Amino acid sequence: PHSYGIRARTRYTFQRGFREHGQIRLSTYLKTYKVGDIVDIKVNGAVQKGMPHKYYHGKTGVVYNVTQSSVGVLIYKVVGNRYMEKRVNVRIEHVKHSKCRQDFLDRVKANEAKRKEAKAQGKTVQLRRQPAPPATAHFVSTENNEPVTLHPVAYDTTI
Amino acid sequence: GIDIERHHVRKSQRSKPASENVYLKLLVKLYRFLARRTDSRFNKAILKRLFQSKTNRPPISISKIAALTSRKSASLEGKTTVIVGTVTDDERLLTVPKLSVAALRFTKSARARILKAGGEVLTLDQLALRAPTGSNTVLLRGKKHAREAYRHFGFGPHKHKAPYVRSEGRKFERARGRRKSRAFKV
Amino acid sequence: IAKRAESYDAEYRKAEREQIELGRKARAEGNYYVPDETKLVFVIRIRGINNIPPKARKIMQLLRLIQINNGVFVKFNKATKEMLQVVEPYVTYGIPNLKTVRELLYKRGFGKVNKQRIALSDNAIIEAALGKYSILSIEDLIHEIYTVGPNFKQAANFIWPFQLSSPLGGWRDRKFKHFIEGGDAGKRDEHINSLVRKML
Amino acid sequence: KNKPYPKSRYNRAVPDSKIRIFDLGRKRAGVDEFPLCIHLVSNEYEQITSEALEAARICANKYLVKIGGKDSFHLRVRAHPFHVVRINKMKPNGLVARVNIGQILMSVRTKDSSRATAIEALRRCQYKFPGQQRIIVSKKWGFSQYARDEYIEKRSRGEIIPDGCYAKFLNKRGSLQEKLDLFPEASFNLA
Amino acid sequence: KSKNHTNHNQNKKAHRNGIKRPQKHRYDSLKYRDAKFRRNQKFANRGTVEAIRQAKASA
Amino acid sequence: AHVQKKNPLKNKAVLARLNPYAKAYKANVKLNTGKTPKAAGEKFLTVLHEN
Amino acid sequence: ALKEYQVVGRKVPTEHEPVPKLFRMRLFAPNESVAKSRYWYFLKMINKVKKATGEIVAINEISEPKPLKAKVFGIWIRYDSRSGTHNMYKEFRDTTRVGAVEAMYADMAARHRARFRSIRILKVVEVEKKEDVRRNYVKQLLNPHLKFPLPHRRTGVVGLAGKKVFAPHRPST
RNA sequence: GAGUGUUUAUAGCCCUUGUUGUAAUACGUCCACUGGGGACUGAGGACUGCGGCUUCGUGCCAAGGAUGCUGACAUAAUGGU
RNA sequence: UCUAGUGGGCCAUUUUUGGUAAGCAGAACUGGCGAUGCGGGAUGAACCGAACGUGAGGUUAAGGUGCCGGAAUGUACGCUCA
RNA sequence: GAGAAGCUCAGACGAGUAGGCAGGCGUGGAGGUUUGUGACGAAGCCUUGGGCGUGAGCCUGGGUCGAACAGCCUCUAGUG
RNA sequence: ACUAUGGUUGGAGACAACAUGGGAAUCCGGGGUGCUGUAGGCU
Repeated sequence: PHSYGIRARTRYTFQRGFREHGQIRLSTYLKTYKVGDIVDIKVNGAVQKGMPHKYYHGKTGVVYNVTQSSVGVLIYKVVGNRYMEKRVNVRIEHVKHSKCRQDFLDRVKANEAKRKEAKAQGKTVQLRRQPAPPATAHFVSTENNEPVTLHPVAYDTTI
Repeated sequence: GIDIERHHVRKSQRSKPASENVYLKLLVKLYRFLARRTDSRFNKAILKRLFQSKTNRPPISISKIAALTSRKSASLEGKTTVIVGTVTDDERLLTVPKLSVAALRFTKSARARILKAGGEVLTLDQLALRAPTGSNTVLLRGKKHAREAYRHFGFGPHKHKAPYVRSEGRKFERARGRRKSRAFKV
Repeated sequence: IAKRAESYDAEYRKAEREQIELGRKARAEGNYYVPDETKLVFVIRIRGINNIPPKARKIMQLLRLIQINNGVFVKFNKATKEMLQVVEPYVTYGIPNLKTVRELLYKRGFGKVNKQRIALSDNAIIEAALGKYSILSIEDLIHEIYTVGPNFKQAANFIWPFQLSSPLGGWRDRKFKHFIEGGDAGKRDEHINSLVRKML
Repeated sequence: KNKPYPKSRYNRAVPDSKIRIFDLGRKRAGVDEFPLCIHLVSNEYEQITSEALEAARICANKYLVKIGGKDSFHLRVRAHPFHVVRINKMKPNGLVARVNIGQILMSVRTKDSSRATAIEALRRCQYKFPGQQRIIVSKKWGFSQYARDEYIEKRSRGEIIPDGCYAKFLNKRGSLQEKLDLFPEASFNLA
Repeated sequence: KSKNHTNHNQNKKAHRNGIKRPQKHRYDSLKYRDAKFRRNQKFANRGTVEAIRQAKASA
Repeated sequence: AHVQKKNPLKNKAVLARLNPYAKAYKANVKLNTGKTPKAAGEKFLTVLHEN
Repeated sequence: ALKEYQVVGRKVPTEHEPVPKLFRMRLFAPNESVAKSRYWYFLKMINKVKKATGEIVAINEISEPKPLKAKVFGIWIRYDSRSGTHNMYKEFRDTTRVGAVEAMYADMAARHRARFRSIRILKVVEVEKKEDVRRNYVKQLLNPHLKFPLPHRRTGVVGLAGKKVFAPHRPST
């Protein structure tokens, strides 16, 4: 008895947060979006116009079109053995910037600064990231930190 | 038991021509040695195209050769043009320039017009004699998708391809499914 | 090459003596000396190609462990540690010593040149493959594998995965339990050396 | 193994439950009284029926009424039937209670001189329940979450005041004036 | 009995040839953009091409 | 070329063709030509035999 | 084959805790890897440390100080049966506390069908006084005048000569 | 002959330390350190590709795949049906 | 680009729904049989091991070592008389 | 040189129903070719003999037999 | 607590232990009771 409505099985997906109903913060309408920006789609239940489908909730895409009150987001969805391009017109109330883009920008700026300093001082670059390295030898001391001998505890009910 | 994925294992290229033309076999024999004993990629390209089928070797016109070799930013004044295929004649080109063209075969009209215009026609073996490594040669090929099958290939909803019809005009696939006045459009 | 081998051998002995002396100093002074966590890990696939989940199968393909009794060298970082955690039931891994590394590369040493498995019967093959990384012999190839250097990725990828035989004396009573439980799966620390010795 | 199926606006026509009284004996006892507690815990997951719950409750009450008197026990049933079991007609059929690990079924608080018969009552009623059960001498003071030694130590200071069956305790919050007016014997040391 | 829907083999069938990603192109069609934006960009590109061609010719 | 693989660990000639240092390699060299003391420590011994 | 290891570990120092406490325990494990695994298994019960959030700073095998003298070992253990968790105390006469532990594991497996995973060794002590030795069968071995015949076995095979299929005469005892 | 109740006597146990310890033994690890016993294989088919000895000899070698010395049979033996 | 066959599925682990339950019916994940031979579970489509060109030698997996049956009437500690 | 449609070196791999492709074996007839076979025995048939190929199949020794038959390159089909 | 992965683990089962990993909530206790620009006025 499945139903294929637009907002089917969206009882909790579109719900406002607890003690977060009512007025919508106005900084969302002041955010600036440009073509090529990486944005996150998070549907707001208070706004029904421009509502994207439940599939695109929690999905990250690239802005391709900009209108008066909404934005065009490009998404890739699996339709079997291939990805398909989906162009969703979403109002800015359901659109937020991805903080990963800002982190990427900060990383690039840091890399450029280190590269400029290395060129000026004639030193190495050493800019690529590294995974969690193995631990180096330390010198764990015992003074004022005498080891405490432990033994398994016997079975004693506490009820 | 070994867990190895075999997807691009058997090569899908041609290692020899499908035709039985003895003269084409001789040309393949010459250019096999040329491509193997020279580091020039021109010889390898010629050898690969010698294997190609007729549909993969479209003809090219003398007008197309003249248009490509007479570009402003081309610097192609008196160098040889190479086509692995047939050179046809474009009668719309009333005045043929002087061209040096090497081709697998020429049409009678194209060869006559090239010779009349002060140009020269050479075969692939003659081209190998003149330019063993293909130096200063303009290598071209005909339009592969100019064939009639490619206007039908990829037909489907909203693909704007040519359908397979037995005739032309109304009463032939210009009804429901092809206009908004009849149910839906494409 | 001989001078390089002499320097490598002296470096190995110096490192071993330094570790021993540091441990002795810690024991004498009553403190604790925690040594460096290992950087090189030898991984042997113990499970066949039957009934493998897609994620574990993909990891073993990316680790080039596509056959039972196959061994590879990896550098131990967070990414490889998590991958080995996922494929824990199907592989064993541990810290190999110099004897295990050199015996593997001398007996089962096969390089990948032109996507072909060619035995390392001459230093010319190694020099041709890895000469741009100053690896001209089996000895400095062993040095690069043992001491994880700059071109460890190239040195380890050049070596074809080792095709080990079945262990002499067999495995434990049940093979597909964890090493802690008494099986032959998961981390076994230095016991990988004994396993490789039986499997070589 | 089925999901819980209680009575609601979607499952209305359900047969009535069988156990109506869950407390038997001196319900209005005191915290100072009954310094010993006995619990009948379950060591495995069960699906105890309301029929078994009422039968064991009746058996326990009829055994307790003639060994120490009607005013010596506070037997309480700690299992409530909330799951509806359906049956195709030969569609609710009955009501059962789902019991987890270490859940108490029956609780009796008595004096230290009645511990043997308090254990015996639950031992006799163990035969009326499906599965296995255990009898535990609770370390807490009756129904109070505190321990016996901790409760008497705090009562010596005066931080606990009885109120009917249970009591009220001193907590580190609330108006100071109300706390002083409600706990006169409590010595509020300045620390 | 009919109506035998299942998804046991569908994931394996999809991954047999993998989940293919669409080809990425440098330029996308302007039919997906705003009509006013595309109309103005036509003239802007036309002037840019004219200016570039004039620069190449004169210089 | 290379019709048959010889194990360097078994064939000394191949073990010499590779690894030129093998001839000059030395092992089992004594390094205990001294008093050779003990580094145990009373604290370490007490912790070891604590319980 | 079991061995006794003393294992000392701690939690990885953090911003709030720059000097974590060091915890030591003695564990009877076949190898060091099992010993460290047992250390983390027992530490997770009381402390909030894990293998990822902790590190082992020492592991040392302990040998018997007097392997050539007979001792009495009292072992307190906590084990899980098919019904509940029990605490037992047992006495074993052995020259090595590791051997006493192995004898304890064999005895528990033989009697209560208890596996290694279901047994926790709470404490092992050496009892040098018969006033604290409580098992009568262990105490009967401490009398100065102890004598008994050889336990009833299958007689002496003596080398390969006992591998003959047939025998010319009946055996004698 | 059956029993006290003081600690080496006509014996000796247990726990500390000094010493002649670099005193020894088991265990782990390594040796490009060294001895034997057994089995299967001998693919390739003029030469070409490293180390040592110098006898400076496109000489020798276990170094890019077995040769050498013998014997018995030959209406036997090994093979095929 | 062209085209074949398919469009009755079934078994096992795990998560479950309807049923008293079913070798029942209907869903999700993974591995399989279908199309999978071989060693083991005495016998077997699914279970364990392991995925197969023709052979020699060696070593194993799961499983076993009283005989049938290849392999210790092996070692150590206990329990049990039905 | 090695029927270049050839010669030579090296590495990896090998389950398979429905189904797809390629290379081959066999039969009848047609064109070309083989100083082709044959009444001093063609075809066919029997065979407790031999040989080749992984295989479809092929060659051959010994009997019977009496009048036609085959190899190679192509063509073709009422071809297993 | 719960949970991903494993066993020819235990148990008749329900479930439980163990092994390699991840890791809550309610309660209780300690602390706190808003931060943030431009242009100007006030013994």
